[PDB]
Amino acid sequence: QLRQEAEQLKNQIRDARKACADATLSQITNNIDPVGRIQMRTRRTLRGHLAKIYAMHWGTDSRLLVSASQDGKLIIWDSYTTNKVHAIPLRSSWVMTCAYAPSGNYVACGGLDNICSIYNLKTREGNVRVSRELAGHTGYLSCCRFLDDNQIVTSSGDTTCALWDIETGQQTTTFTGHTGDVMSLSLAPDTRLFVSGACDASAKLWDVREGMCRQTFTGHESDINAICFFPNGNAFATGSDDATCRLFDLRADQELMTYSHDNIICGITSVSFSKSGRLLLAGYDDFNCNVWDALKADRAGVLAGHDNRVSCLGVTDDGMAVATGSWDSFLKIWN
Amino acid sequence: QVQLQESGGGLVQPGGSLRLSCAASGFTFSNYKMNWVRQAPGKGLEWVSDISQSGASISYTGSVKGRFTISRDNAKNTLYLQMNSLKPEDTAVYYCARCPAPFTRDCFDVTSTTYAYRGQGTQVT
Amino acid sequence: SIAQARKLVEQLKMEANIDRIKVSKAAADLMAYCEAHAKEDPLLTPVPASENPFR
Amino acid sequence: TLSAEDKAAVERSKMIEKQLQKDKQVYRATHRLLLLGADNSGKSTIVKQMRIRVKTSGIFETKFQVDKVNFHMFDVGAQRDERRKWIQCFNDVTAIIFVVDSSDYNRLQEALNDFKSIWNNRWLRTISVILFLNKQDLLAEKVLAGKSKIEDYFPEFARYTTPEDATPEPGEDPRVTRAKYFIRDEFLRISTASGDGRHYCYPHFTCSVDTENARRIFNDVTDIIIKMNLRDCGLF
Amino acid sequence: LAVSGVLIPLVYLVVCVVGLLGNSLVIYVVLRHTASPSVTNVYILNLALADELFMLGLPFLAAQNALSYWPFGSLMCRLVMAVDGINQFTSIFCLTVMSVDRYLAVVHPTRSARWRTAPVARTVSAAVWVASAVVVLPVVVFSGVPRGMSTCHMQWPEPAAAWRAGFIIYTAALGFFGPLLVICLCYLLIVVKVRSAGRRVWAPSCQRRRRSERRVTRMVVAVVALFVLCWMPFYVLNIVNVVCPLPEEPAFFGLYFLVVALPYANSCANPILYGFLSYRFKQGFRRVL
Repeated sequence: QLRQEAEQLKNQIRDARKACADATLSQITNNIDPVGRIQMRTRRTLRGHLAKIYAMHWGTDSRLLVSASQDGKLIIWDSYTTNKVHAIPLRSSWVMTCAYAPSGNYVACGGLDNICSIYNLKTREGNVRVSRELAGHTGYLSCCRFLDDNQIVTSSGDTTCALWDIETGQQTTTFTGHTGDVMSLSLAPDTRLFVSGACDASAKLWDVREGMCRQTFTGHESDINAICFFPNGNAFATGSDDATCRLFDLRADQELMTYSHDNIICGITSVSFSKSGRLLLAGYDDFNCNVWDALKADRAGVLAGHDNRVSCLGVTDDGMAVATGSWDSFLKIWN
Repeated sequence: QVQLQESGGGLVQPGGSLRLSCAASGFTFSNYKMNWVRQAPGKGLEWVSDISQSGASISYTGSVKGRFTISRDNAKNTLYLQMNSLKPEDTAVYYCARCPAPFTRDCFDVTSTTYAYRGQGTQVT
Repeated sequence: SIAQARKLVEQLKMEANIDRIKVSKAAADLMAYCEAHAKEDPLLTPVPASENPFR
Repeated sequence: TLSAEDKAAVERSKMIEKQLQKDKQVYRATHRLLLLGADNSGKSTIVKQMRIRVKTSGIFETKFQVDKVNFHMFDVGAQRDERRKWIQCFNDVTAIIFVVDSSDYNRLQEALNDFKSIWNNRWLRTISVILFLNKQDLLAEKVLAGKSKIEDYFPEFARYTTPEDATPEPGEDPRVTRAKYFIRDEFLRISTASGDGRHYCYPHFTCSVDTENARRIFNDVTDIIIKMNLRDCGLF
Repeated sequence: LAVSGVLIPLVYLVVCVVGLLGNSLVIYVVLRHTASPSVTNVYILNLALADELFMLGLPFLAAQNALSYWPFGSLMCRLVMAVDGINQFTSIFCLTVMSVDRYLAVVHPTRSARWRTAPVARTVSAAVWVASAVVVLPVVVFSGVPRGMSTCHMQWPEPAAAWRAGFIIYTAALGFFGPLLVICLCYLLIVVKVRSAGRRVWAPSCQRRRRSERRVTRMVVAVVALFVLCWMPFYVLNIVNVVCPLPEEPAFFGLYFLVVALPYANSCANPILYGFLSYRFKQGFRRVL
């Protein structure tokens, strides 16, 4: 039947990618000088969480950040004075992700419950209240990011993604091309395309307005846990449980560089790029985080000091500091 | 891309013998735990046997314990399953599952209906 | 059950007509983008505490 | 010195910290458990009989109180068959109450496999598991009927004897007791194959209508509490 | 004297070093490679500091026993004695506080969790140090220094024997009766609670709950036996020497050296008991090795 057609199409795609492959990223970029040893110091230490922190997100002002822990509380941290700005109590304690609006007026959250809760931080009474509840998914929400003050994309464990309108509250665009549970997604700088990785050992690119899959990169051998976009909007790095990070390019449609080590046999939990994209940070299950060279594939630095599994990483817009959240209910700012 | 191709099934009279072979591609065969499961017509997915990376830990289900034998070939990266003394109730489609996380021993989601690291299966009668 | 296979082969046909480029061009573009904003990266290039609010 | 805005921010942070401590008091006073089991395991019966909202809800919570101690049991709702990802969220739970049908000989072995996924998990390796062998009356009726034989699914049952520490209930057939203890030992071998002291199993026989099970769970939790207080003080 | 006067002090130093070594090791595991900051960690740090301060004074006793006079002076003698007393009382009070904290954590977890924090632990440690100062310094500032030619002793008022017996009874009481009574009460309540819980929850699959409780039972028995054999005979010998002057005998010198080193033996064994034998350090050492 058509299974042979799918097989021959995949073979043709693989042959085309092999023909378009001239040289690896490590061979062409071998003439440059390495960065060297990166030694980042802890500037601020955030304490106060109860359960294990699962995700965080930085703001556009590079001052305030949002932290989400499984105790049922969203905490707004000040990166400068370490002061708590807002404490939003959640109806469901088993949350897994959080999102900060670009304007700083709304904050989204979700988790095992198939409901994305958006809270308004600019209420006329100075407090925070439930502003919107988006329901309709049939799986746990893994990650969500804001595109504007009226629309938001969400990835759920039902192998589908949905673009919700804050004003209306219904699914405007649905993506069902994935096979496994979508674990994370990253938005492009122009908010036109976004890559999302699922538990099917493959990631897919989707359009916000077109609502169709553009390209698919398998690359890995296990479930992809996190994914982050390159600052230029043309590449993206993915981390999986096989202890190997892989950089793919949307324009090249092939794998660029693989970051791995022999002594590393632990999966990747979160990845993020700096402002320039030269350094790639990745949290591992070995209670430590590693910053590799995106152009040389060498271990540039180790941000050790966490007493539990590293859960989330976050780089500011200006790349002046990096927040690391682990299951020890503490956030650490490194610079 | 992860790919599992199973072969060796066919029409066999009750009491014969078979040698199923599963070839893996797209990942390191020696660094993952393998499992063989079965699905009967009208019934759900049933686990048959499991074998670890080095082949030291091998386990079978109580229904086929003592009759089937599973083995690995890291040089050829092939999973072999010799089935002796076939029974009429053993007529089922056999599938090969691979552990999601490497260097682990928990076979999670190996019996799930939708699993990416599992081949299309072969007909065995 | 064949509708999923039809959707899969349709997606494969749609992705097969993508205008792909060589890896050398993307590598050069990434290298240029990384070397252009090298000074603008506080993590890549350390800066004194006089301008760092995290002092 | 700090400005007025800085003082206001410090006061707000102090109020938020006080609220967080007030919430942490209740969070520490309340215990959390995770209920798991198959479709025919009878989880709906255990969720009910609690003597103390959307259609696509993926998590259900049941709050009850035993001996002035609050327990919140969480059950998986509208979720797919894949569980290797979201179950990692339950790494900090007090206990996992896993239900197993005692009469369903077909899926029993399958349940055993599932039990392995709960025991040999790299994230659930330090979490206690309370085994509920539900539907004991159905098992007794099926054993008294004699239509189905356990040897057709488990041959080692033909070479199994009653343990010495067995406690037969008053008014129970010997075959039912033999099958019950055989299933118990089959679960205990799989549990102790990788226990190594860091975690233990809590076998409990559950019938159709039992109101004391929760209380038993309480005792179990109590034991867990001790097993979490002796390893910190340095005595175990 | 005989050759023993040279063998007892030197080996002392070695033993001291060993103790120090042990302490130094746990110092690392309490300062550089700690598992998680908690009340138990602060108590272990305070106990290790007290043991270090108590063991660093043993070279002074060894030098005093080796030579026939004290060349360091009466001021240094007073300082060393005050520092001994303070370290000794601080170690005893820290053991008592550790026992009380273990009792509160095992028996009443939710009730004790209201105040079982690091600042409260530091406040309790400061109060322990203040109480040790209040019970040591006023006692040492009242007694004079009977030198003769050069020695380290304490001068009592005109009722020399009466005041000496009173001081002996006071120190024996405040060092043995109260703390060991609290130790025994807390350990007995913990053992009763553990036995009741084990009998209640589930018998069969507990893998010989006898063995599950035997660890705590042996730990309690060892702690109590070491505390007894290290503290009781010292005060017993002191009181029987006060009420009955012992005749001149070379074996009595060795007996006196042994009963004085027994507290030091306890101070050296405390890092071994409250340290590596714990679950935290035993599971954290495997992260590096």
